[PDB]
Amino acid sequence: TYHLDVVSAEQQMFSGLVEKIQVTGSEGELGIYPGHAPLLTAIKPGMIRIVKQHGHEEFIYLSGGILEVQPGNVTVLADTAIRGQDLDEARAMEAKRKAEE
Amino acid sequence: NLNMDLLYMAAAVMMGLAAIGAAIGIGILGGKFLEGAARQPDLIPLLRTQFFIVMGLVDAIPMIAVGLGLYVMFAVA
Amino acid sequence: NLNMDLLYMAAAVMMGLAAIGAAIGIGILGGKFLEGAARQPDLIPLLRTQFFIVMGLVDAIPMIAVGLGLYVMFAVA
Amino acid sequence: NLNMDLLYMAAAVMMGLAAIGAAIGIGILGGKFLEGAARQPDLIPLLRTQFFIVMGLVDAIPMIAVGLGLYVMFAVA
Amino acid sequence: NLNMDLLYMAAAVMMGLAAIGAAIGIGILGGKFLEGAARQPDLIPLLRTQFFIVMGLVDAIPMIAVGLGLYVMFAVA
Amino acid sequence: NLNMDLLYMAAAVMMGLAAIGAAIGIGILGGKFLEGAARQPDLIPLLRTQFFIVMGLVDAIPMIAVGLGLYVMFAVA
Amino acid sequence: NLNMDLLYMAAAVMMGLAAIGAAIGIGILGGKFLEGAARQPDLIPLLRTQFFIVMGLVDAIPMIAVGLGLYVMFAVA
Amino acid sequence: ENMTPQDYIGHHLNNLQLDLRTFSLVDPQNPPATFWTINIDSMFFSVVLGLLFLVLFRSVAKKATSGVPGKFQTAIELVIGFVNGSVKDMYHGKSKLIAPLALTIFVWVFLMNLMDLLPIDLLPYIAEHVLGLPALRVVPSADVNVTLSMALGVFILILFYSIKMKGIGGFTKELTLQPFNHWAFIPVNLILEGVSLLSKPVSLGLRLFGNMYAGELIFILIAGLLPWWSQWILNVPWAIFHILIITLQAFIFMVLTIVYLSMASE
Amino acid sequence: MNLNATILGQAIAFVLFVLFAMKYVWPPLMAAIEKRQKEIADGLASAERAHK
Amino acid sequence: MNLNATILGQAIAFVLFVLFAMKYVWPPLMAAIEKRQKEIADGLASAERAHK
Repeated sequence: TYHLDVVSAEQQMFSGLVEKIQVTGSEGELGIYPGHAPLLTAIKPGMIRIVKQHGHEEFIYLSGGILEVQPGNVTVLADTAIRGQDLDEARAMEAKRKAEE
Repeated sequence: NLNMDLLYMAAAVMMGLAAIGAAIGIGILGGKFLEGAARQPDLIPLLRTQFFIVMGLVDAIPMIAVGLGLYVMFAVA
Repeated sequence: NLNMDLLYMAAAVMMGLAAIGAAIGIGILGGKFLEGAARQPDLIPLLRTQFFIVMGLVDAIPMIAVGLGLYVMFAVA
Repeated sequence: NLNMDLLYMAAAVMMGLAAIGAAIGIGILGGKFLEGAARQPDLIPLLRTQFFIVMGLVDAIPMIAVGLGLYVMFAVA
Repeated sequence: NLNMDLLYMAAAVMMGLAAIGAAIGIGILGGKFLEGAARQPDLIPLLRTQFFIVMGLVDAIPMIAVGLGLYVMFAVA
Repeated sequence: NLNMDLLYMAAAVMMGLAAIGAAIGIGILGGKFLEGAARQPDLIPLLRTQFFIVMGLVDAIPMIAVGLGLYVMFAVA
Repeated sequence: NLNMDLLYMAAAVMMGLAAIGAAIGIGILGGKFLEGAARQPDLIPLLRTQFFIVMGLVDAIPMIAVGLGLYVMFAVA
Repeated sequence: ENMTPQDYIGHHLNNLQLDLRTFSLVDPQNPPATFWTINIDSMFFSVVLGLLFLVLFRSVAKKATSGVPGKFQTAIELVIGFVNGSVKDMYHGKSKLIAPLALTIFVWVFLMNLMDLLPIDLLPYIAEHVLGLPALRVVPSADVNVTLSMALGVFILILFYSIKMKGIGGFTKELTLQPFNHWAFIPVNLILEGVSLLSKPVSLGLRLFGNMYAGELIFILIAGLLPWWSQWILNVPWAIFHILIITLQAFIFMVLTIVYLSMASE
Repeated sequence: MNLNATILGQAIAFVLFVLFAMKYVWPPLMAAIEKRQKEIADGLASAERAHK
Repeated sequence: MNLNATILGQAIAFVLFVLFAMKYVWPPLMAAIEKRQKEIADGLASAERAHK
């Protein structure tokens, strides 16, 4: 079957051969099977669930990321957080005021 | 005698055209609804409600057509 | 005289075509409306208003045709 | 006989074809309008103004047939 | 007499076909224009110009067909 | 009586079919041209020039159809 | 001799159907040709040759129909 | 009373035409075949509406201040802003003609269409009984002439702009060369350009006439055919629709006039 | 047909239409009220701000 | 329906209305709102110049 990778910029989360997966695509829930055509999509926060070789069930929660598919390879480029709120612009203000004070 | 005979063709054309129009419109709407339900299975009770809201507008004229076809076939004959 | 029979046929053709158009155009519009409501389920009251806005434009000529067919069938014949 | 009923049938042809064309074209236009409004829910007035331009352009020519059919029915026949 | 009476039906057929063709073509064109203006809102005046350019090409044959039908129904009839 | 009348009928059906074909073909071609313009607005001067060439091929045949219809109407009478 | 009048109608229907088929087919082909030229503008002279090769096939039956209708219209009638 | 609905519909579709030559009131039963018989009903209501428009706009313009705006002045300031914004959206030239022309077109066409909402028999019954006029129909827009006169005036304005701003040389150049630009197509180019040019104002006028005529006839049929107790259930859903119809049609006429003038000039 | 009955039914329908228009087409003046509020408030506040 | 010389009298009425409206009607209007906008803008400009 295909070889599933789950990785982040900080760490490798999972690696192994996988028979099928369930993953929440950008526009809706998606299932991947061996020999799937090349596909690229972001993934919304939630559970991605996996069956390894011999159909052993594995569940992984993701804050988000990008899912893509290649011949024999599935790679999930997960990230730490949603990041959509952009509250850290406030964090950048104090760096300026403390430099001015 | 043609006053009796021709009325059946006038109803036949009406009940063919009304059926073609209603079938094509309901098929397109149902196809869109099915695709939306397939993508978003959680929203099925909402999409079904909106589908039944919209479908009553499609049938408005074809049902007038079919009722008048029945009238022409039976009452006036 | 035999002349009365053709008026029914003409009204039949006019109303059948009016129903074909009124069904198919409304079906396409409603299918697009449902497709757009599936994506953004919170925008249904606005999309539903705009759908009515365009749907009023859609069926107007079919409404004219249907009314004229009713007139031809009942008042004239 | 041949005078009035052929005029009625001609008017029915005019105002069935005009209804078919106008309904289908306006449905096609409104589908793309409603699709655009779901992508950019803010730009709705601008897109609906452009839709009004196109809707007028579409509606202009079927109304010729509609008015001429009304003329043929009442003034002529 | 039948000779002139059928001319009204001939003009009806001609202008109904012209109206359906023009309405459907302009509807498709306007739908593509609306979608384009929905993808690039800043570009609308250019696309609108292009749309007018192509619409002047589309309507010419339906316009002359309707004009000739009007000719046959007024000057001839 | 019915020779010239049928001549007009044949011209009517001919020109209606020609107008239908021209309108639909130019609508499809212009819709795809509009989409290609929308994708790359700066390329419009080239795509428009190619669309004109293709639209000439589109227009080639409905114009001989319309010319023969005008010949039938006016010259043959 | 009534023989002459039916031949004009027989030529007219043939040429109108040929015009409809050829114009819609050529519009469909040219629309994809224009979209492909929009995507890869440097390949246009190759796509033009391919488009001409394909267009030579689309007009096979329509040009035979147009020739035969023109033959019927003049030589036979 | 004794009447055939066919004749009731017949009377309503007739006009107080009056002979210009002999000054004689035409009657609906027998129409003469003389060209110069002005159709008085539509024109009489039509200029009255223009007078009301001019009177109201002057009555507000004569007092408006930049201070606290009144409740009455606000509607006129809003309509002026709407027309000005549409013009500025679709016209960039210096011509002072365009904006007041569009404003007049919009307001006058809106006023003409509004007459259709009124009860179909009220004013005609008044005119027949109290006055004695043989015929009357009160929606000016339903007149083909009012529509065609306005469309032909707009076409004259388009020709003037093409000759002056666009240029007569720039008009012959466009007519001959465009859209195919080759001398082989120039005869074809002239025909296509002329056909489209004449198609535009005919489309405007006949679109407006078709809308108003096909709303008025629907109201007349509803009145004539259905029994009184049942008329409301089909009359009311139609007037609500026709309000949007008349607003949309006045907006379409104004905006399309603006578009045609801007394309002719620039 | 009786013409009086037609005048009765047209009056009924016009009454109902007037009521519907007044309770559903008139309110846009409420939207027009926001323009008045905005104009008055912004003009007065901005003139005061400039002078101060 | 039936064309008539009404096509001409309305052509007189239309041009007369257009001329009268073009001359008298438009120029007085739209001045007041522009004056409001200019007052707000120039008060802001003057106040900010004095602030600088």
